[PDB]
This record gives sequence, C-alpha cells and structure tokens, in this order.
Amino acid sequence: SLSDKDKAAVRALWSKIGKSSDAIGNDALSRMIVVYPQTKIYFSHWPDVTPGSPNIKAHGKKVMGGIALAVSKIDDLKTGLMELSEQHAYKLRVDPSNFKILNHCILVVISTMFPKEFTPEAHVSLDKFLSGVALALAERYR
Amino acid sequence: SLSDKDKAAVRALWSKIGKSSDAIGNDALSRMIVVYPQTKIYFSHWPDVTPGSPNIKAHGKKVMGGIALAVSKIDDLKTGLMELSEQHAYKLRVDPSNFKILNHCILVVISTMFPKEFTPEAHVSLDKFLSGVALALAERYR
Amino acid sequence: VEWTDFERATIKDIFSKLEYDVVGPATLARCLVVYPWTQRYFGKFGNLYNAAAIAQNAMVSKHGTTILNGLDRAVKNMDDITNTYAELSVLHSEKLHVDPDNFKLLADCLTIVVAARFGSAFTGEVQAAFQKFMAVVVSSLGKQYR
Amino acid sequence: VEWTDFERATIKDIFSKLEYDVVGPATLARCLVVYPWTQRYFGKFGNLYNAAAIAQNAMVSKHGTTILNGLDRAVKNMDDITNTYAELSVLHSEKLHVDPDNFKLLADCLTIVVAARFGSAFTGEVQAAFQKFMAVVVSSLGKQYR
Ligand code: HEM
Ligand code: HEM
Ligand code: HEM
Ligand code: HEM
Repeated sequence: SLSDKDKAAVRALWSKIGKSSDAIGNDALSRMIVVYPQTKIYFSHWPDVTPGSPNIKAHGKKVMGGIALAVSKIDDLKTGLMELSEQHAYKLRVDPSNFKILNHCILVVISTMFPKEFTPEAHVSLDKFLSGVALALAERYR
Repeated sequence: SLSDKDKAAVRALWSKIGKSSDAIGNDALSRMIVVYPQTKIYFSHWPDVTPGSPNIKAHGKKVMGGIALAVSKIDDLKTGLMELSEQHAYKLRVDPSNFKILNHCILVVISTMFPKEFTPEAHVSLDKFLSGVALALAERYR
Repeated sequence: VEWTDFERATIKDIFSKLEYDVVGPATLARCLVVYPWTQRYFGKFGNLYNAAAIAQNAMVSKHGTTILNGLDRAVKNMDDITNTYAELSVLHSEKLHVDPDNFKLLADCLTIVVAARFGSAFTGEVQAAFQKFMAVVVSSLGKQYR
Repeated sequence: VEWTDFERATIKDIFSKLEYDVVGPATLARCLVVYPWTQRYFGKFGNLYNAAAIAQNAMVSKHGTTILNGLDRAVKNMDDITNTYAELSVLHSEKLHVDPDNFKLLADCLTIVVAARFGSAFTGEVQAAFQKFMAVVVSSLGKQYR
C-alpha cells in the first residue's frame, strides 16, 4: 500500500513531469512494442503497429491520461480506476503481465527524460504506485 | 481484492482441508526447495535443507499457521498479517519473488491431496487469496 | 537444456498415462476460469460466462484435446523442441495473435491438473521434470514472436 | 543466444562509456533503496537505514564498482557468458547465499541508471540489446544454484 511518503513523492514527481505526459506515453509504448514484441497482439486491429506512429501517440495519451487520473485518485486506486478496469477486463482482456512490462517501460522513459528528478526515492515510490495501478486495473479480471 | 464469493470459497476450502495443514506445509516447502533450489539460501543457517526433514516439517507448520491466520483475517489481510510482514521485511528480508513460488507449490500440493475439492472455482479464489497474502506480507518491505 | 534419463522417463510416463480427451478439456477449462483473460481468443466458442458453462462447452473441450495432442511432438523428441514448434509459434503469433504469456498460464493449469491426476506420485522431483519440460515448450512457442 | 552485430556493438559502446566508479555505486545504491530486501547481505556495511545514508556509504560504492567491473568479462566474450560466470555463480550460491532473483533486480536498476546516463540515445532498440545482454548475465549467475 502507498504511505503518505509514497503519495507525496508521486504527486511531487508528477508535478514536475506532468507537462511531458504526451511524450512520455509515446516513448513508453514505442519502447514496449520494440523491446517486448509480444505486446503487439493487442493492437493487431490497428492498420499497423510501429514506434511513434499516430496510433501509438494517441494510445500514449490514453495511458498517460489513465496515469494522471491515478495520481489524482491515488488515495483509492481501486475505486478511482473502476471504469478502466472494466474496460481492460471484459472488452480488451489484457493479460496483467503486460501491465508490469509497460510499467517498466514508463520508469525507463522517465529516467531518460528526467534523470535529476528520478531519484532512488522517487523511483521506489513510483514503482509501488505503478504496481498499485496495475493491481487496480486487474480488479475486475477474475 | 477478494469478493464475498472468493472469501466463501476460501473459507469453505479451508474448512475441508485445514485438518491436513501440517502435511500440506511439509509437502509445499519440500517441493519448493527441490523444484526451486535457489530458495534454500534463506535456510543457509541449518546444517542442510532437505525435503521432509524435521526442520522443513517444523517450518511447514509455521507457514501453514500463517495461512490459517490469513483465512481468519481474510477481510483485512494487511492488518491481519502485520507482524508477519514486519518479520519478513526487516528480519528475514525474503524477496517477494519467493512468495509467488511458494504459493504455486501450495496450489500443487492441495491439488494432489484434494483433487475433488480443488475445483477451478476453488482454484481461482485461492489463487487470488494467496496473492493477497503475498502482498500483505510485502506491506512493510519498502 | 541437458535432459537426464529420469526427466526423459518421467515425461514419457506422465503423458502415456494421461487421457487426452479428459485432461485436455479440464486443463483449458481450468485456465479459462482461473485466468479469464484467456477467453479473448474464444469468442466463437460459445457460452463462457461461468465455470459451469465452460465445463459444458464442447468447443472448449475439443480445443483442450488439440492442445494436449500438440505436446506429443515435444515428448517424442525432447532435444528439438524449439524447431519442432517454430511453425506453431508463427501461427499463434501472426495468425491467432495469442499473447504468449498465456502459454505459461496454461502450463501452470496443466501442472495442477496433472498433480490432481497422479496425487502422491507427483513428487517434487516429478514436478521439477514436468515443469522443466513445460518451460521449454512455452519458450519454444514464444520464440517466433516479432 | 545468437547475437546480432548491432547488439554486440551497442553493448561495447555502452560499457566503454560508463564511468564504473560512478555508475556502479549509483546502481547498487538505487537497488538497496528500491528493493530494500537486498540489504540482507550487507550488514557489515553499516548504516543503510535510508536513501541518504546509502548514498553516502563508501562500502556500498566500493561494492557497486566491483559489480560493474564484474560485467567486463561478459562484454569481452558474449558467446561464453555461462562458463565465464560459473565460478561466480557457485560463489554467490554457496558462499554468499544470495537469492538469485536479486540479480534481476540489480539488472533492472542498472538499466534505469544507464537510461539516465544516455537519455535520448537509449532508444528502444538499445534497451532491447542491453536487457538481452543483462538477461543472459543474470541467467548465468543463477545457473549454478543447486
Ligand atoms: C499504465 C496502464 C494502462 C493504463 C492506465 C491504460 C489506460 C487506457 C485507457 C484510458 C484506454 C482508453 C479507453 C477508451 O477511451 O475507451 C485504454 C485502451 C486500451 N488499452 Fe490500456 N492502459 C494501460 C495499459 C495497457 C497495456 C499494457 C495494454 C496492452 C499491451 C493495453 C491495451 C489497450 C488497448 C488494446 C486499448 C484499446 C485501444 C484501441 O482499441 O486502440 N493497455 N487504455
Ligand atoms: C505463504 C507465505 C508465508 C507465510 C504465511 C509465512 C509465515 C511464516 C511464519 C508464521 C514464520 C514464523 C515467524 C516467527 O517465528 O515469528 C515464518 C518464518 C520464516 N519464513 Fe516465512 N512465511 C511464508 C513464506 C516464506 C518464504 C517463501 C520463505 C523463503 C523461501 C520464508 C522464509 C522464512 C524464514 C527464513 C523464516 C525463519 C525460519 C528459521 O529461521 O528457522 N517464508 N514464516
Ligand atoms: C501448451 C501450449 C499450447 C500448445 C502446445 C498449443 C497447440 C495448439 C495446436 C496444435 C493448435 C492447432 C494448430 C493447427 O494445426 O492449426 C492450436 C490452435 C490454437 N491455439 Fe494453441 N496451443 C497452446 C496454448 C494456447 C493458449 C494458452 C491459447 C490461448 C489462451 C491458445 C489458443 C489457440 C487458438 C485460438 C487456436 C485456434 C483454435 C481454432 O480456431 O481451432 N493456444 N494450439
Ligand atoms: C550484475 C550482477 C552481479 C555481478 C556481476 C556480481 C559480481 C560480484 C563480484 C565480481 C564479486 C566479488 C567476488 C570475489 O570475492 O571474488 C561479488 C561479490 C558479492 N556479491 Fe555479487 N554480483 C552481482 C550482483 C549481486 C547482487 C544483486 C547481490 C545481492 C543483493 C550481490 C551480493 C554480493 C556480495 C554480498 C558479495 C561479497 C562482497 C564482500 O565480500 O564484501 N551481488 N559480486
């Protein structure tokens, strides 16, 4: 669970990096499909699945929009991400293993873009936060 | 999170198999150290780590006692397993990866011993439960 | 992977004793219940709204048998599992678009089903060999994903 | 593993540009903070009670440098990583009693540190090659656990 320390750390980090959410999302998903090509099966319905493509950029905004929502609803992720959970559970059926993959990619992107802001303290809290997000998204799964 | 359905399934299953907790613990830990020999490092303080040994049997009772506690405190695992979390977090420092390993071994043992009772429904609920237990034990980790 | 004679014997023993049209269906049905997201690829298989429905689903059962039979080629030549499943890997990836993580989950369900089937005979040593074998199969099935 | 020329080149490039007495300490310190259970083996290092103390700890820095230096042998011969780390694997298992999952965690922290070091140049392609290399090292280090 997230402590008051974790919550302040995530809110503070987001305060600094939030302005670059679009870029973060684009970069994160682009890494995901390149480094973990198996994740592409979920986008088989797109005209193509390529790094930095219009589809990836749009999807980047969607995911980071979800993360922004999670930061605002950080006190209760399960309730806060209810709609997203239902979506991913019944319509998309995204194996939770992919949430871990994407979370790792998001951490990598933030480190490349904000090396000074992404301290070990910020890292541990954000990691705990993203795990909480992944679990909240899995709420309606089984 | 555990639903009313999950809680009932786990309480019902434990009602049936609880009588065999000692044997379940011995078998589970014995499988863990054999199939995943890397887990033996946590017992490096013993002369050796062998299946069905007096030490493994004793430890099996400890773990299954923790599970019995989890079943009773199923409505709030975080609070229910506080002491155990503190223990595993600061004194033992058991990497959470091992909880996933042991949980798999527990499911395997229960399936060998209680094939009729361990239906897919009992399986999904106990799996969610054990994941909840692993997360509750990880509470005081970082 | 360097197989020991015990591992080779154990795998042959297990598979020769499994009734595919019973174990296959049970395995897939269990996977669809324990890991519901696996239902993603079975939209044309019919009713899967609950455990009982999945258990009564003839299409699910038929496919479970297909999957189990699909392991025979690996059992027959444990030293060439990668090449043996190359075609099947490309199929699951580019034709069926199946998330390969589901392979690991299915393997885990098979281990649970096999465990229930053999009881006390499914020792830690037998479990180790079985999981080692399944891990190689799972790895092979995911190799052609690009 | 079949290494491509790009992967070989990328690994050499990254490691040749890394300042070991900076990256090493940063990596271990980050791992000790993000995955606190790794502190289990460093009781003789003294104060590891918080991020600040860990960053100021000379023994942590020294060991981080040792770990990074330990990767050079893998970089030099990418086709023999298993044999090259066999003795080190036995050491970590039987003498140090280190949980091998910690190797994966350390590798993840290294990837994070390297990403911060190279920024935009650490593309998905570079990340893929770096992680592939680290995965082989991690596998090799835990190979001799029995
Ligand atoms: C940090 C975790 C994630 C968040 C917060 C998130 C958030 C979202 C949101 C907000 C939507 C849009 C819903 C709508 O507008 O109707 C969406 C859709 C979707 N997400 Fe997720 N998602 C996450 C991870 C993933 C992962 C790891 C995958 C799979 C590799 C995935 C696959 C999809 C797909 C397939 C869609 C549908 C988009 C389309 O059809 O083009 N998501 N996501
Ligand atoms: C289902 C999860 C688990 C539960 C509920 C559990 C429960 C317990 C309990 C109740 C104790 C005794 C605490 C005391 O004496 O105050 C204990 C001790 C311990 N546990 Fe855990 N445990 C679990 C998993 C693990 C795992 C996976 C490992 C490592 C592979 C582990 C290693 C230890 C060790 C080293 C001790 C002390 C043994 C000794 O020094 O002889 N436990 N556990
Ligand atoms: C032990 C792992 C598995 C093996 C060995 C395996 C084997 C097979 C085989 C032999 C086929 C028939 C291929 C052909 O000749 O056309 C097949 C088809 C298929 N498999 Fe897999 N499979 C495995 C796991 C999975 C998993 C986990 C899923 C997804 C949850 C999956 C989904 C499918 C689907 C959708 C088809 C096509 C069914 C149809 O439309 O008739 N498979 N599999
Ligand atoms: C990238 C992975 C790693 C590499 C290449 C590596 C390399 C090394 C090397 C070269 C040594 C010195 C061995 C000697 O005495 O000759 C060593 C020692 C040691 N390693 Fe590892 N190691 C790795 C990861 C880890 C991790 C993650 C931990 C635990 C969290 C760990 C704990 C230790 C300890 C306790 C020592 C002994 C230090 C001392 O004597 O003060 N290592 N390692």
